[PDB]
Amino acid sequence: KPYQCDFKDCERRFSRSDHLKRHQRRHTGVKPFQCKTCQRKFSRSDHLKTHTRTHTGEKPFSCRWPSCQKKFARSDELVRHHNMHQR
DNA sequence: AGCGTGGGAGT
DNA sequence: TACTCCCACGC
Ligand SMILES: [Zn+2]
Ligand SMILES: [Zn+2]
Ligand SMILES: [Zn+2]
Repeated sequence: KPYQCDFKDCERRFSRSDHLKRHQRRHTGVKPFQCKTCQRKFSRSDHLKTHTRTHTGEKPFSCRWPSCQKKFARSDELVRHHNMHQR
């Protein structure tokens, strides 16, 4: 992992330069990505994308359990729900 | 429950 | 560099 973070007291290292640059927004507070509906800004474009569903109500992730109609905005919410049904 | 926001990864 | 994804932790 040659891409080391030189910020004060940070010991993180990464194998990819883009992982380091993304990480460094934690230290600087930079939030490049802005929601066009509510104007909130975010550190990461993928988190802007899932945030925008709070406004649209879209829930593309459907439970696969027979006779369950529950749906979710994000994949990990569905993971948690499937775990709940039986594990 | 719903969602902010990291790391690691694939493309 | 760009993008999103899964997985994860946390509140
Ligand atoms: Zn750092
Ligand atoms: Zn918004
Ligand atoms: Zn279900």
